[PDB]
Amino acid sequence: PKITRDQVKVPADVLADARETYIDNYMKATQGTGRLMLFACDQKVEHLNGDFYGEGIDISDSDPEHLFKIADQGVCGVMAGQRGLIARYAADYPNVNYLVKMNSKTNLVKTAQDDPYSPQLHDIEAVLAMRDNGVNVVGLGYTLYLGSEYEATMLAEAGQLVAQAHEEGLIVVLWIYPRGKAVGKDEKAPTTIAGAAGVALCLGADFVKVNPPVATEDKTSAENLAVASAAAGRTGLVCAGGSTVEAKVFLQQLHDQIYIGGASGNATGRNIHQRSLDEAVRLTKAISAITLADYDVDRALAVFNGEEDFALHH
Amino acid sequence: PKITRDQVKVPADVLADARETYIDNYMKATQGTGRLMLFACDQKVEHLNGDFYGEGIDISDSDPEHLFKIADQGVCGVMAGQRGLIARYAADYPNVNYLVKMNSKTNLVKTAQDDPYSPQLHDIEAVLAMRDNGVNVVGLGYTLYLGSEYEATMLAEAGQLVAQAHEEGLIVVLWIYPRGKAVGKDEKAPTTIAGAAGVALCLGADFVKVNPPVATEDKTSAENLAVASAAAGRTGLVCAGGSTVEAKVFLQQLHDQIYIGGASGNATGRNIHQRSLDEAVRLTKAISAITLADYDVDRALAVFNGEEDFALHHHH
Amino acid sequence: PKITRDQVKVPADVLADARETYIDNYMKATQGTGRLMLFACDQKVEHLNGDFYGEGIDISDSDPEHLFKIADQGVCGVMAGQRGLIARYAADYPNVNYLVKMNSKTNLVKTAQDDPYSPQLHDIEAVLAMRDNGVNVVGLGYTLYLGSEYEATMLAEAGQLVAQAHEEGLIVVLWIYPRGKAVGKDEKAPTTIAGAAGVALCLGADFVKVNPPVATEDKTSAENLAVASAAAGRTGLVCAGGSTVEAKVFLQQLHDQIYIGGASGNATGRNIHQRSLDEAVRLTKAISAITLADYDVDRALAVFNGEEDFALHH
Amino acid sequence: PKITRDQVKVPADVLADARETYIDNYMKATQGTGRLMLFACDQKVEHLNGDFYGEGIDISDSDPEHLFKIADQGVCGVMAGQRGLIARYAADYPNVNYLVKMNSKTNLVKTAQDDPYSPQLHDIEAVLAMRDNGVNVVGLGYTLYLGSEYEATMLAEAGQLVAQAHEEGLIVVLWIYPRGKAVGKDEKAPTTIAGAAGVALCLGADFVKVNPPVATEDKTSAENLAVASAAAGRTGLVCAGGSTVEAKVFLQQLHDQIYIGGASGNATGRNIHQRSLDEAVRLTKAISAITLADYDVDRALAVFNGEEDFALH
Amino acid sequence: PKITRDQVKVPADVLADARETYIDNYMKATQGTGRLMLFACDQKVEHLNGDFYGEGIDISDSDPEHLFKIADQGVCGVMAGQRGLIARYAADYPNVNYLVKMNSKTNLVKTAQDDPYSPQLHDIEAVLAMRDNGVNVVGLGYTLYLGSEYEATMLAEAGQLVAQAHEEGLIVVLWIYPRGKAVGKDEKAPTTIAGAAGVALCLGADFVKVNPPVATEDKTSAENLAVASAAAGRTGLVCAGGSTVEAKVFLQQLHDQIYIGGASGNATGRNIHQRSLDEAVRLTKAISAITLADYDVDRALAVFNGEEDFALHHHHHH
Repeated sequence: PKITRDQVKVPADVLADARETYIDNYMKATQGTGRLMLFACDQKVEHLNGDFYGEGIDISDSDPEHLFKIADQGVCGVMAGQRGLIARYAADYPNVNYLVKMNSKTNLVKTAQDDPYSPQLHDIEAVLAMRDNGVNVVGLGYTLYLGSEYEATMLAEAGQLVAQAHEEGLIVVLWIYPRGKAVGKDEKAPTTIAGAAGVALCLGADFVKVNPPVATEDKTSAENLAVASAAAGRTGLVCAGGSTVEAKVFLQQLHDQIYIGGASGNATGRNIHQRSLDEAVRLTKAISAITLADYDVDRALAVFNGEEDFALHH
Repeated sequence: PKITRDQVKVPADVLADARETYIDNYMKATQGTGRLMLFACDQKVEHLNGDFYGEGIDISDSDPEHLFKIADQGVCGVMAGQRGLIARYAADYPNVNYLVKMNSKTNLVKTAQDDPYSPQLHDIEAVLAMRDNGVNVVGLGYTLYLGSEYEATMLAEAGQLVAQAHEEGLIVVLWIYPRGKAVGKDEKAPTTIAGAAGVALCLGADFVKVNPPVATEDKTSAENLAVASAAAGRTGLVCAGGSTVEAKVFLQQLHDQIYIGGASGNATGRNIHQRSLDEAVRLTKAISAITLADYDVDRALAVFNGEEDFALHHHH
Repeated sequence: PKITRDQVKVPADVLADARETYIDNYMKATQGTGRLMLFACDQKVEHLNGDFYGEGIDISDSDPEHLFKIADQGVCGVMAGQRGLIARYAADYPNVNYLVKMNSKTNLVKTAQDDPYSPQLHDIEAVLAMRDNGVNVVGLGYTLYLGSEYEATMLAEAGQLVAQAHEEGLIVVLWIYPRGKAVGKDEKAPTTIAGAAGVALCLGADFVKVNPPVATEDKTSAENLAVASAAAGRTGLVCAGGSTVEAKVFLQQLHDQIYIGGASGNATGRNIHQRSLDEAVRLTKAISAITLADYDVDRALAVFNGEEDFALHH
Repeated sequence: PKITRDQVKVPADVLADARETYIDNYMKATQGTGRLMLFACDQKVEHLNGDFYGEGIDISDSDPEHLFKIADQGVCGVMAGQRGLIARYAADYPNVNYLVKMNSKTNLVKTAQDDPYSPQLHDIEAVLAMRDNGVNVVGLGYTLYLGSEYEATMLAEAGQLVAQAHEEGLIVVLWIYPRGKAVGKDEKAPTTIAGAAGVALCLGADFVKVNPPVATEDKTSAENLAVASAAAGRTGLVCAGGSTVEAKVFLQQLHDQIYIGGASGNATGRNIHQRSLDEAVRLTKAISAITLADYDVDRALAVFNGEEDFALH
Repeated sequence: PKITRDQVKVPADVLADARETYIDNYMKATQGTGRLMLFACDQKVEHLNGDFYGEGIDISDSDPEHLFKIADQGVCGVMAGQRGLIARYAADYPNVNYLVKMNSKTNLVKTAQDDPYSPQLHDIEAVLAMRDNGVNVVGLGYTLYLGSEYEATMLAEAGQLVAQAHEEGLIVVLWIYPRGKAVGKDEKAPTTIAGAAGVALCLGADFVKVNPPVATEDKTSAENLAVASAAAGRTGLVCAGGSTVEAKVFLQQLHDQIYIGGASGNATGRNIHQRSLDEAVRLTKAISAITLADYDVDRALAVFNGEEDFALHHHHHH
């Protein structure tokens, strides 16, 4: 798609003096399309070194600079990573739209031992200082585990964060993953994903990242996602394709999520960075072709296979 | 009914420089009647998507803009919702009296697993900033689960919030639902509802939203509510009708709660928004007809059934 | 008794520019006698509606304004109530000495389920703003459950509160009720009450409200209380008479607590407010007669029965 | 012993503008000797009324004013008490060096029920305001229960407290009593006491109060204490003689703690205050004679019996 | 090795007006080499008096001034210790690069009883005040136990600390020891060590201190460490040699860790301070010779044995 500055709907918690900044950031993050292509680079904490070294993982992924190379050479809307990770590389990679992921936890403590809690790692002022030091921070990210016994803590953190972010004209993406004792088998039930989507709207987020819901007898995964996209209202819903599948199967999933599921984009992590730099760059281009330029699966697969190139300036 | 500005009892925690604002907000919230018709739109967190999509729920309710269309085209005192929900739509719906619901939780953790706790989602300054950016925020809302093992945290948050709200001349509605291990079967006992109403006054609330108490051998639900309205003193008690009954039964409950139970208004949520826009608008008009304009049940039912229209009698 | 401004002992934590305000408030609270007659109106939270409606309770008590009428038309030293309760009526009842009860809890969670904790409901600044809006706030109240597993939270709240109160020249009354798993059986042992009294001094309170200790083989309740009054040193101890006894027994209990037990006054709640307005007013006059003006039990009983009037000026 | 202002080692967290104040306070607290005689008056919270009324306790101890009379009439380095207790009496007892005990707990919850936690009762600003109102506050006290499940909370409180106190040129004494599930039988083991003393230094304390360690087969209590005094480095270690025992045995214990155990003084509570005023005052004089003036046990006992007097001049 | 000021990569969270200070501190800490020789003196809290008195520990280690004498007479990059410890001695030992260890806990509560938590002991402002009072504070240290049930608290303290330190131009060393019920036997698995190293980067640390990983069928300890050094990216990884091996084996471990494992330095505590002053000083010199001056194991061992002296080659960092 394509949008103008005037088409950006500025929420009422973005103050008058931050209005233009917010529009700048929304236009950057969505690359002037209204759609969010998110490259997720926050998994060094979440899964430790699991997604970065081992069987089936390209050796270049063992070096963190790999992520910044992909973001710089590939086509993405935003690169989402922890403040410190961005801090150590952004000087050499200034032409990326950075989304600072505000909280993180490891996966060492499993749900069965204790419900998940992912704490805000630092205040917003630390991000603002970095922005004021030349870093192109366009927004913030935060994860909520609804149904966790620690839900309250994350709700309180997330709610305050969205307010402060919009005060500064930063966009906000919430990862909402209902997880815990209470949730169990219902983790990817259609109602759970839809619930998650509605909560992000109520908190004031610009975008919400959810798991794709399971297919039911009644509906496909994408068809169930439509309910969640509706529930999120003026908050854009972004989803994920399976990390395990073929490149064409993956691109088909993303296409369905947008055109049948009503998603406003996607969030892709290990599926990109576990590949060699060349193949990873080609994948981001194929993903962005669907997400930002309305390419059908066939033409996107051509981009991935290197038969065609893709650039935003056309 | 009708009240004038001079009939508004300004409590002593509304400071001199916030007095006129408080009166403005009290008049707006009650539509110049002293009665509170509250349209509850906070349940997207509370019950996730359960109240907004599924069997018996109109397809229009799956879009959250439905709620703002109802508040704007219907007749309500206030629309109560989370800060973020209001933020995303308020610019396109400016002519609504907003009550910002300060806390929320999901219903995923049941009481049997752990006692309930609903945390304040952000500071009051976030709401004030939104107000100063042109949003018609008239007051704040907050839920307390008395008898929860987490009661103390909610008492501390609510107490401070009432003081800060009145400092700014905003009205405060407290939802008080005693819930927990300790409460159980006594959730809707007359003594419990009365206890809840009394606590809200001590915290300094302008209004308290409680469950209707169960009927006993000696007294009806509405008759038992009278004890709670009394306990609340100068804090107005608002109640709710059954979400499950027929429209006439619902409107009778509301009438009885006011005229027998001594309620100063009502809070209605899913009973409104689960209906199509037209029928939802008609229901807000029927409710407001009773609450704001003293309509008989019969005449209110005619508004619900579309036989008569309803608009506000006086504007201030 | 009778005291002058010069006889008021100003503690060292009352700052220089707050000295006169502290003296004003001490003279008001003690009605120029040094003795504290406290009318407790904080039980709408503590016991919910149990103390205000039901059998043996006058129908007028179901309306909260009843409490303010009693305080206005009766004779009291201070009326103790929550900030919010006071806020709703004080404009219509300005000529009362208000003591703002800073913390409260309900009685729904029993000790056997979990140890008690009563949280500070707001900051002191909220009380100060109400004072500066013309409410005659002479002091603050706070409850500590010593021996509770939540003891530490209340000790930290109380200690800070006393310091800030005296900084502003407000008086402080601490309710100290040892309660919890650890206490149980010993709630009203002489040593428990004496311990409670001593702690209030160490926190720096002007007055401490305790339960009366049980009688022992060796000593009467009042005799056991003498040990607690001694332990409290320059902090005045106040106590309560039995809730369910005859008015003459009750007044004899208060007299004993003062003259045998060394109490500096009393705190009475439901015994007063559960009565009809006229009888409630007479009881406050009878209590104040003993506490403030040194009446014997007979003459005070005569005041209760309406054979004699009582007022402070004369 | 005797020290001059120049001999006071000012730690580097005492800021330039607080330097002279710190020296003033160190000289006051140690009475110009470098040794700390601490009179402990904080037990009204710690053990409720148990140390102040009952069998074997003099009747005068039931009135809290007893504590201040002793502090003023006897000879002490500092009087350690809660802020509130000091607030109610200090106006009538201005010539005492006050140490404000910043945290307290009661003894109602035993270790077996739950591990101990003693919370900071108020901010430091509260003490500073009292100081600026003319109260002679020379420093602060704080208790840590290492090995408690609540250890972390007390470490965070104590660490910040030391920094702020030195910023204001106040001295800091830390009570360190390892206590909890994890400690149990090891409460007064030589390694435990030495561990405690080392932690105080790491937090930046000027002095540390510990229990004396038990005797072992190889070493006496006092001999075991030397290890702790060494571990404490430039933090002075103060100890305690056996609670309300014989005056001679008590003074002999304190003497051994200093000259064999390497202690920099003592912290005494109920052994002093549970006595009648006169005898309490004489005991403070006897304790001070050993701690401040290097008296042997025999001459300190003479002071206790009133056969000799003892003063700072 | 040797680096110049221009070769120091200044992260983007070090603000414009803190940049020169940050470089000053990075140059001081690494002695102008880019390598970190860290002398750890924080174990008086961590292990109580266990590392400082007892069998096989020199009697001089029972006096804490021992640590400052070693730091002053030996050759070290930074001396890491608690704020209080540093405060009591720093005036008499001004010519040391101090790293203030921000958190500490005792070892009294074992994992089996409760997962570990080491709390921040005071605010950063306390350290800043000391720096402005003349103490040569070059950086801060903090320990995180990943996989502990208290992981969240430490993540939050550490993240905020890194941001604040860099705002002030201070370097940051994170000790990251995954520890807890959830970790157990996996404490020193190669993947665990690599995970820990990667987290330190994400928080924004300048250096990360980890345990050496165990050897596996496939790889030696040092070969396994290479994966962790890679995961840490632009955060320098520092490791440790065994405390109970012979001096030669110890110095060989450190050498392997650098040249095979990709370490940017080392952290050594009790192996130094449990020795007599003279021997301790000689060991720091041996370690620093490998770490800062690229010595072979054999020539470093000669320094340890007192056959040769060792001093720094370059002092362009004043």
